[PDB]
Amino acid sequence: QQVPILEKFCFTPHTEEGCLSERAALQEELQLCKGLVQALQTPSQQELPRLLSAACRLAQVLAQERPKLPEDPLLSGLLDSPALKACLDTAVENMPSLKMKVVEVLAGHGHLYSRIPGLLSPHPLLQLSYTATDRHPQALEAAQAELQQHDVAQGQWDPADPAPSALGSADLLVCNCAVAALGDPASALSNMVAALREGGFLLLHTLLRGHPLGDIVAFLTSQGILSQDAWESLFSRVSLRLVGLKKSFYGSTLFLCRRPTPQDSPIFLPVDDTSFRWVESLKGILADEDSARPVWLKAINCATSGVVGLVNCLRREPGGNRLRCVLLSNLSSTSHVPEVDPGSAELQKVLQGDLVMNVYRDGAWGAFRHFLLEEDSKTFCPAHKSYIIAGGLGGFGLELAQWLIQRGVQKLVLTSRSGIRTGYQAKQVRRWRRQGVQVQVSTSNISSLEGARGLIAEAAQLGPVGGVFNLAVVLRDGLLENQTPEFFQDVCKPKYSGTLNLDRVTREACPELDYFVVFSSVSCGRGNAGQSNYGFANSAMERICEKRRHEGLPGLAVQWGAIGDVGILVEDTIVSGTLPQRMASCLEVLDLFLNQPHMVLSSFVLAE
Ligand SMILES: NC(=O)C1=CN([C@@H]2O[C@H](COP(=O)(O)OP(=O)(O)OC[C@H]3O[C@@H](n4cnc5c(N)ncnc54)[C@H](OP(=O)(O)O)[C@@H]3O)[C@@H](O)[C@H]2O)C=CC1
Ligand SMILES: O=C(c1ccc(-c2nc3ccccc3o2)cc1)N1CCN(C(=O)C2(O)CC2)CC1
Repeated sequence: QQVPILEKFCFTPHTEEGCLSERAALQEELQLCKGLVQALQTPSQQELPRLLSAACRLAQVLAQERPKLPEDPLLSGLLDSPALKACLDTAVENMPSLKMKVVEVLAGHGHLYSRIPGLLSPHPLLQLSYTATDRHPQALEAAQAELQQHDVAQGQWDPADPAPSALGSADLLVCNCAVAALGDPASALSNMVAALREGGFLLLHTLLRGHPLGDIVAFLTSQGILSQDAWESLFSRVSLRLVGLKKSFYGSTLFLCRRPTPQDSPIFLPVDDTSFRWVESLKGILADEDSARPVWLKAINCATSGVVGLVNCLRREPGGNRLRCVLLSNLSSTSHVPEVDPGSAELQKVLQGDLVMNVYRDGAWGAFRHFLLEEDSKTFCPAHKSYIIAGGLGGFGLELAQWLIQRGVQKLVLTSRSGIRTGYQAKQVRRWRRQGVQVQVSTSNISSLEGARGLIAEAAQLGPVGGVFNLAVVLRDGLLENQTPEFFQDVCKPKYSGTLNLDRVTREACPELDYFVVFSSVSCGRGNAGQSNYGFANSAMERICEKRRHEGLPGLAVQWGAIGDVGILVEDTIVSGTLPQRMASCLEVLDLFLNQPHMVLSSFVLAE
């Protein structure tokens, strides 16, 4: 009995402020801590309140309680929040392989070993080597159980010194210096940079002077607590580029920085051409194995480009290391579209960061990130409305049909270019009809506007159209070297065209539509070698659903991992470290997912 990992997939600005606003417990604790300091000058059992309360009666006291202080909910707020995961997933996404070597500085008071390995462990392919270091062996003695549980190696490193050889060519260095003292920050950071490979990341958690929490801790302990400007000056000083910034409402901060790489001349390739002629171009560019020139796919003219899913798949193929993209994707027609031509300022910023994923949406640069879903109550359907499944005679289609009938659907149109071709398809339609369900098998093809209009018309004869579900798929798997514009056309027709055509027809003629649902893939969400065209097609549908939801229309894309029992995959097999999700699991997840306000959801099952 298997437990899927359920996530939302959300546009995430590189820069976020006001983080942890909604968290009333931190809002309350801060107000209390502000009073207790206001009292010294003139959540209450938590460490920083308890320490401030002990200071009101009266150096010795805090020295005892310093090892307990990092786990104060304000001090640890950003760490136990989606901001940490966003920063980590950004590093992983920018690795040349699925091996990340991580080194924690001053782990003793840092405690990032108790979060980072666990945040990354649910990833099926990622090979993590995490080393918790500190200046004294005594520093990490209390945590020895947690280090073993999380498979964390141990090291001795005072960041005042050069790093031990062992810890060199690190991919990511992490340091929670909320409580731990770097000493001379410029020296510390300088040594931390040298320990990184070129293009390696630094993730620093700290408190900002000029913000309530830093000023409170600053006042209490009287090098130390720096302003944002000082930190950002220090990053430039040691030649780091700030590529991500997460600020809590009380001035706790995650800085995501990157050591620059000597950049060869970039190749720009527009991937907006609806004929996919750019496929042949890209093939010739990546065919040159000699070339280490980075390849920048530009989607600037089409908000529904699937470039992101494309990139995820091509990064898994030979020469994939080289690939980056720019996507302009405003949900609002009122939003400014920035100029990103070679000379421009907006592009130079993107190039300096050199991130794989550069998505511009309604004023901010960011990327789509995955976040653990919250809830993890059975749905029911209006019995008078018609329900359309494109690809309805498929593996997942026949199960989705049954599942809709169990929830009160009496009016189904199942679309298929070739109609009933198996005895199972024949048996199921015949049984449902016997059961008094109106089941139309239609060859009307959503790939064209005509077919889509025909299909809605057919549905509308049964009852007003309540739901459309795009489960249509054509596969043309192969590495890019064996792809053609025609193969891309074939894979995109049922999904991109199909979803565009349904979008437009349901807008024009389905005012009673409750459900617009497309079945995307982990192949798009995470990437799969040999499926770049499928990556793109699924990614486009997701961009359509986001747009629809922004205008208040129904829109949900579901990124399924492998499906068991029925479907393409089936026609016990661990797949890229995942189990095919059993159909009973898929269907109870879909109940959860259908009554959810998020635009793109993900479900996959991890192999143990
Ligand atoms: N199975 C899996 O492991 C996974 C599936 N998914 C997604 O889930 C969905 C269901 O896949 P699954 O049931 O496995 O696949 P199947 O191949 O079993 O069924 C898909 C059906 O789509 C039909 N189809 C293709 N193009 C069109 C079109 N233009 N109009 C109407 N019908 C069309 C095909 O029939 P015909 O040839 O007669 O047109 C086929 O029967 C797909 O969107 C897929 O991408 C995602 C992740 C994993
Ligand atoms: O080979 C995989 C595969 C690839 C990668 C992963 C995976 N990578 C991850 C990274 C991080 C987190 C979770 C992750 O999961 C899981 C499975 N398939 C089969 C095909 N497939 C399809 O859709 C079809 O082509 C049949 C239609 C999708 C699944």
